[PDB]
Amino acid sequence: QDVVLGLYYMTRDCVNAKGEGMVLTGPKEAERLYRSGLASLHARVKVRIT
Amino acid sequence: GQKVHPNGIRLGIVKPWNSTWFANTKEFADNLDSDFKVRQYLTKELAKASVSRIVIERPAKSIRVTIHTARPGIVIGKKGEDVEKLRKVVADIAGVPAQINIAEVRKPELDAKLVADSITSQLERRVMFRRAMKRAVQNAMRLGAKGIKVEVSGRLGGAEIARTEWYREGRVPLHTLRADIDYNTSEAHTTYGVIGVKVWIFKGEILG
Amino acid sequence: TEFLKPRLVDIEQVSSTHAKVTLEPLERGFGHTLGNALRRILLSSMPGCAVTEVEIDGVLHEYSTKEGVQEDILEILLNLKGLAVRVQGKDEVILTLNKSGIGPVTAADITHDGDVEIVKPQHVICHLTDENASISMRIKVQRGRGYVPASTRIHSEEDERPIGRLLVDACYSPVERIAYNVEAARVEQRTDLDKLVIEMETNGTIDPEEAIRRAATILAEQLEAFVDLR
Amino acid sequence: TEFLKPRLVDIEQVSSTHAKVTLEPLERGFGHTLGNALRRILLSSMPGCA
Amino acid sequence: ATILAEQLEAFVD
Amino acid sequence: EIKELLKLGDLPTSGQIRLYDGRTGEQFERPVTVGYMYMLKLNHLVDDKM
Amino acid sequence: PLVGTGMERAVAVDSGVTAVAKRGGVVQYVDASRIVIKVNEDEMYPGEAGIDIYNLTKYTRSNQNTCINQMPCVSLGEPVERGDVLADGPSTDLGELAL
Amino acid sequence: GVLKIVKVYLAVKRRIQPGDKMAGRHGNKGVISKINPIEDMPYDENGTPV
Amino acid sequence: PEEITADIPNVGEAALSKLDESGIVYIGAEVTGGDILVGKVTPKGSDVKDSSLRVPNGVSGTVIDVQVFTRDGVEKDKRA
Amino acid sequence: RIRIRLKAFDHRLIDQATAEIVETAKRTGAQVRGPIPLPTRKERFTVLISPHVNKDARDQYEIRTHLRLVDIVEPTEKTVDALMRLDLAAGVDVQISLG
Repeated sequence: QDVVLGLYYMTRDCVNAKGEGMVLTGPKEAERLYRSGLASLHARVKVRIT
Repeated sequence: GQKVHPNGIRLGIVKPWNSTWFANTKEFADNLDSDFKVRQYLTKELAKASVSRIVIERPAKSIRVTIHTARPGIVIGKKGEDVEKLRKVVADIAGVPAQINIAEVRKPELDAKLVADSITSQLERRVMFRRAMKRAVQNAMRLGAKGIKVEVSGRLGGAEIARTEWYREGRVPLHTLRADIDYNTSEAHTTYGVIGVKVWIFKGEILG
Repeated sequence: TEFLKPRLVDIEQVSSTHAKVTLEPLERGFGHTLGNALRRILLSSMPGCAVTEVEIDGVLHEYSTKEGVQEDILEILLNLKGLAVRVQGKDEVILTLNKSGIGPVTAADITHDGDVEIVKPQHVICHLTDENASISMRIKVQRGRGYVPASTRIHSEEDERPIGRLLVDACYSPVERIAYNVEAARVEQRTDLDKLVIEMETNGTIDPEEAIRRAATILAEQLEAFVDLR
Repeated sequence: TEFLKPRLVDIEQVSSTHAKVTLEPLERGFGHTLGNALRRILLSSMPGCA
Repeated sequence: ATILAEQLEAFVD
Repeated sequence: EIKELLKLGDLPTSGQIRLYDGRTGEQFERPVTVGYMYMLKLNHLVDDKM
Repeated sequence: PLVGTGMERAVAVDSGVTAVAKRGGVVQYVDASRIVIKVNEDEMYPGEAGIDIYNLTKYTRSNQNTCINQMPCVSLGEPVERGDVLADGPSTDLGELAL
Repeated sequence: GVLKIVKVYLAVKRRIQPGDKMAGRHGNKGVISKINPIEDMPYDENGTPV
Repeated sequence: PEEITADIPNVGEAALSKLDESGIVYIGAEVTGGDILVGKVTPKGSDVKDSSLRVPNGVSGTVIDVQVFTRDGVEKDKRA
Repeated sequence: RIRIRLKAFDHRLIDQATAEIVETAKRTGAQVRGPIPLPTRKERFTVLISPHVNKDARDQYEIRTHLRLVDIVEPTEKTVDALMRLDLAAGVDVQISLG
């Protein structure tokens, strides 16, 4: 119950947030942009995943 | 009378004093007398209660007694009923405001005086002295004494010719000043005469 | 490395207890780091003196009642647990409270020594109603940190104490509430600097610059394990 | 009023660009203090060039 | 660690 | 009347205050509900069951 | 309870765990042992001059091993009326009901 | 009949601990899980922990 | 009959403690589990035993009250 | 000026007392003179240790009374009074004397 709420709030999206439509060189700097305070947890973004 | 008193030789180093006050030559003797009185009274009273050490300490015209006993419950009785009673009598004896504290003696088998007392009691109620001695020694050892010695003397088993017998176990260094040697004595007033019981209990060496 | 260093520039006392303090200047982003670290340390690990053992005369246990008073003995122990003492020299002192007569027993009636300071002269303890009633308690004030309770202090105590001494729980920490704010600093040539406005709320016994200095030393000596060894 | 200093017990070097600094023991509620302080400094304040 | 220690180096004992 | 009483006190009308985290010092997104509930201790204590 | 229903008063009075005053008046408040209430003259009988002495039940065993205890919630020299409460029982606060 | 009749009344004082049961008035049962420190609590911007 | 005496057997200077010289817990105290409250043991039951009602396992507390309407005789030489 | 004469049998205890006194002085007032050690009195005693007769058999005891002279140069309002509530450890006879 708690963990599906944490995931459903995490992997979602909104039509404008901090860092809308910026491009990221990996998931590591995705978490670094979430922690430093430069993007939001749900902000649509092109990443490069492997 | 060969040996030095083990407490007495160590008062400056590892053992402390019982009466702990300052007084000028004027009031000192009187103070001593008072101490003697109060202590005597306490012994008389708390015979059935296992009492090891009465520590008197008088600051500012007011006497602070500290009774070290194995069972506080019998000395205290009901909470602040017996202690209170004791206090006023102590005060009377002294002629000043009294204050009784009661320290609880952890491990009465390792306290020497208590052991001695027990032995004396046993002797009085007509047990085999030797068996009592053994018990005393064994118990202490079990409890974690680095060593113990006990000695009993005179009219043993009501025999006409008096003698002394003693049991040591572990190590009991008396010449070593830094050794915590709890020494104490007692006297069994039996039907055949007095039987004196000495007991040395070596807790361990102090390093400073 | 173009960093700077902060200083305690202005220390305003809003009252004797509630008192703010600035910090200036902090670098960019450091404000929430130092503020949260000083908050955690200043709430967990400060030394303050508190009541530990209470000794009332003519008492058996803490669940009895007494002659001539309002609050019962558990109420007296709670009102003594709230006390705020500030010793200077020793680390373990014994106070004395003696009072007779009809009226409330404030904290200002304790016969103080020289190096103890009771900073709440309106802290009520008892409400003596009979004029023939008396109360003579002897408090014991240790000094530590954190929270050490009666159950753990039931066997921890080594010094064989006599029976009749009521054991009160020890709330040692004199900090109760702390908030920090990261404003915009007014630097005449820099715009990317900030100030930290720590808003403490003490027990009255602790001096805020001394508390901040001690928390800073705690943090630096904790980080020395990272600095020196690897 | 004396505090527990730790010993740095482990550097499990997984690769040349990987580490895991196992570190014990600290006072109750100090691991989060040290970890969060180091994490925010390492994210948004450590100097370097790119 | 030395960045934070030199940052806090001012008001210590 | 709950909203009007929350306006007499200086509290926010929604009943919800923004709360920071004691661990990380940073704001919880999406403000949370804080209030006073009258909580009771039932007599099913754990050191009568262990 | 900050959010109650107002039925706390009737439950805390009507269950006999609080020492509700029988006859109104003032107070003498020895109280260490008992609340002593001087009675106003209108509620007071001609003979049997009379002042009401309430017994407070201190720390004792309930049927569920909890502690039933009464504490006086009136001071010394304070007017009380008939039906008013004097001693707060277990789980009561000034005559209300504090579970 | 009965000869020696000694009744002794102990009084334990139980505090609260991980494992007790608390509940509100609405049916919200709970077993109190973690007894947190004051610092780790969610504090609002005024400073008071919850 | 069984007996109310502190002169508790086999068990040593760990019986006579939270009690008086004539037996029974001495009131108040910080008693826990495995303590002794009322020395209550008989001879012929080198054939003595320990029925002395003790404190149950896991509980602590303070003796708040001791009631005794015992077999007309409970007294020692005089508390009764 | 307040001269203070500390006297005791235990030296460590005396030292402790002296320090405490200094502390008491120094917070309230200013310019405490200092803890000056005077000569110790070594009052000796010889006694015969036999119950009856053996004269060369002897114990030689002594009582070492230590002296500490603490002086306070400026008696303020706050300072002098501070000692009233501030009693020292037992077995240490103090002797304050202003002027």
